Amino acid sequence: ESFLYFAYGSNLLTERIHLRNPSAAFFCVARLQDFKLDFGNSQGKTSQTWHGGIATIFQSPGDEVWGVVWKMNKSNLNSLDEQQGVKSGMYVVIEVKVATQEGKEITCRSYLMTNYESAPPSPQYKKIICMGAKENGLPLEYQEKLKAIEPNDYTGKVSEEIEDIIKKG
Amino acid sequence: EESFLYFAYGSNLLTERIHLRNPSAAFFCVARLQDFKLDFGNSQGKTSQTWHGGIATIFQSPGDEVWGVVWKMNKSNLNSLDEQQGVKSGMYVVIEVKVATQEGKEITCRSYLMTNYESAPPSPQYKKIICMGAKENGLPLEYQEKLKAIEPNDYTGKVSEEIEDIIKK
Repeated sequence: ESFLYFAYGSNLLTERIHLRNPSAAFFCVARLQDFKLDFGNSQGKTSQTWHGGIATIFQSPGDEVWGVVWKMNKSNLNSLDEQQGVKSGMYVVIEVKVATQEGKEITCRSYLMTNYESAPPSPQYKKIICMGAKENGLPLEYQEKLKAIEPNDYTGKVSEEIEDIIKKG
Repeated sequence: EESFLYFAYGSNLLTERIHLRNPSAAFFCVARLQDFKLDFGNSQGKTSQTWHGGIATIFQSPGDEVWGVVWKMNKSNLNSLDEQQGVKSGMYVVIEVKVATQEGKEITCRSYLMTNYESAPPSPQYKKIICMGAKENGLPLEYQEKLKAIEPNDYTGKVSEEIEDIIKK
């Protein structure tokens, strides 16, 4: 009655994933081998939540992506899908096999964009991602990679609830 | 359950082709994937040495559609099907899609698409197999016309004996 979800974008942060998925439970940190992290505008349209490119992954031998595996109730499958804009063509549901630090392979649900234009993330979206990576102890090398991502020059605001999270951090 | 449903849109449209490696696959129904578009390419920049041209993929595109065949397979078959699609070498990723039957019933299916490829026309042999499968398994006649309208590359070399025999009739 449960499934595992591999998050690599803003759902790295516990407080963020809990906004719409309060019952999500931390499972483990894991590595997705032979994928590269990118940021982009799905269907060439900028996210009005985040005001910059949002996270995606594509297959790239030799690259890697680190994330958090969350344990969720299967009753929340449709809700998670809705949040990711699956019907609107923003993301497609994928299945990935990820490696734990104990050398175990875990099968997870995740999401990626299939039609997008690359574009840098807003400062706020980058910050939330870095906050989640730190909170859940992703490898320091990968945290440094995230910190090195060049943001766009958006100087406006995102939602109050998101801005509050950034301030508390 | 003991079984899973698999949505084919490329050479696995043809019963004799899918049965080469998946002999227990059973026809389930014809179905439409809304808001995706069919394309052909060289995944990871590599030209298929089986087909000698671009192979089939799909990507999100509002207003477009892809018709295909839903196959019922045993869950014991999952790992094999993945291996066939070169998931571990980055050729395709596993997706979940929701498709509509010709009676408007929604079905949840496993499928595959490329995440990193260069667009390239299919070989005549690969096109032929796709068109044969579409006709054999009853895809809508207007979709069959779209498949027949695909411009192939100019590959007129040798293909595998198995492919050539299928094509011969």
